[PDB]
Amino acid sequence: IQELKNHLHQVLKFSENSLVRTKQEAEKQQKADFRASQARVAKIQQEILQ
Amino acid sequence: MEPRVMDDDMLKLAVGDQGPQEEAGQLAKQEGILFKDVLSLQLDFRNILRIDNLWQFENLRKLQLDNNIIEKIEGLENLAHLVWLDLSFNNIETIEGL
Amino acid sequence: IANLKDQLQEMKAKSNLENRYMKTNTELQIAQTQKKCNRTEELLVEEIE
Amino acid sequence: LHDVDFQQLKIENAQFLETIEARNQELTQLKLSSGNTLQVLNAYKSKLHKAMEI
Amino acid sequence: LIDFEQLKIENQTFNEKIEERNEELLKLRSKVTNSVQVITHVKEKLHFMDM
Amino acid sequence: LKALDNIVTQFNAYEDFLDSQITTVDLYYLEDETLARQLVELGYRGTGERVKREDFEARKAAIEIADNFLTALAMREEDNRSGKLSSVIFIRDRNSHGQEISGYIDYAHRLKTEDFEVYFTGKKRLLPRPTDISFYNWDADIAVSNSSPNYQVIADNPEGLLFRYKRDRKIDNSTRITILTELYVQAVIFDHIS
Repeated sequence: IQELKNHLHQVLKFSENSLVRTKQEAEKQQKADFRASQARVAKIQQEILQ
Repeated sequence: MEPRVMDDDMLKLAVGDQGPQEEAGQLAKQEGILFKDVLSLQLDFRNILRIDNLWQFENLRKLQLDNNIIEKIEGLENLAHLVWLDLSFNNIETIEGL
Repeated sequence: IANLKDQLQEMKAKSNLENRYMKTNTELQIAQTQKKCNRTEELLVEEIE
Repeated sequence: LHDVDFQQLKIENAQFLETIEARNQELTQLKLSSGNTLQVLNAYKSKLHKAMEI
Repeated sequence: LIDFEQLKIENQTFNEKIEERNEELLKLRSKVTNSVQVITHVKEKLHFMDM
Repeated sequence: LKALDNIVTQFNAYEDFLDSQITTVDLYYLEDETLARQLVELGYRGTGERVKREDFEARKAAIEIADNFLTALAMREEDNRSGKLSSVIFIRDRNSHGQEISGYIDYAHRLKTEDFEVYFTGKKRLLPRPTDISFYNWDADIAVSNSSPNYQVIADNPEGLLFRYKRDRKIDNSTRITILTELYVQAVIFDHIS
């Protein structure tokens, strides 16, 4: 009973934290991509200005 | 089964399968509905989960997304010329993204 | 014990389900921040044109 | 139209026949050697069992 | 084409001489190897016998 | 055997191999995985290769693993382990059926194949074998020859025996010792010094 309860805990952690960590790489790569995009938007904007 | 998420590949797949047409008619449709200038999109009965990859469809006017499992309305920011929209038979609980 | 074994495999089934479910959301979410990138750069190319 | 080859190759095949006959000759020589061994086996065996009953 | 077949009639017979004469080779070599093995065995036997 | 050992090495367990043979339809039918594995025993309900689970334990264990006569053989064995000798044995005795038997035994090769402390203690007996390099049952009258790498039977010789060892091509320093034994009628030791 005790080892199966710990198995419930471990694999609930697997499911919940695995899909939250997929959301985490989604957050990290979305921040990197959008920040690079808006930086390029900025540089092209001063090119527009000059 | 797995609800796949909606992208440009099945968008052009639906553009392909909506009209069989002929060869000169197919060239006419190539000149008529470009990826920028698709007049109408029909994506029904695919089990659509999340609306995405509609940036290229700038001149889209009619969009059909019925009989699916879309839960949140999003990704319609670039359909400024959209006139007809079908989001029926979905899992939408809150109206947003319009 | 048979219950605990039963919820394990049931949650593993729902875990696989929501795994491919919003894992495919996250990958095409990377593709949607990428479509934001490419749309912004194409709009910039259009306005400098 | 004319053009035959294999009559001339019977010179090589007659060399093959001579090789066959000579090969039979040397294998008969080693047959004689193996036979000489077989007679000395039966001679040695004869001497040894007669020496056993003595 | 005649005389090569004329020789080939007895080339087959010499090809039978290839078969049966070379077949005896391994048999007699096995016989003589086992024979000399028997020689050495019975020679040690006859030494102990002579003592 | 090679294919089954290959699959044993490919999968960490036949738990995992039969899990791979388990499709999802059995998973949501049975709602168990170990019970599914016991169902996917054989092609009975799967694509599992013919390897039992206990046979897999045995196979992965195997992969993980991978009288003056006794005194005379003891010194010959110590010289063989020192590696400066290759030695052979002449045995004259009778078997359990009672026929008179003469054997020429590759002692060092037989040492390398199996341990001989049992032979020294007497629980096993050095007997002439067809797997030995020369075997001769006097009533059977059949000479059995083996081409061991320790000693090679010749293709043909008229005069005397020529047994070859691969390192020294001696078909050199052979000492002959005949000793009286109780279990065996006659025992002779030939020692070819390396």
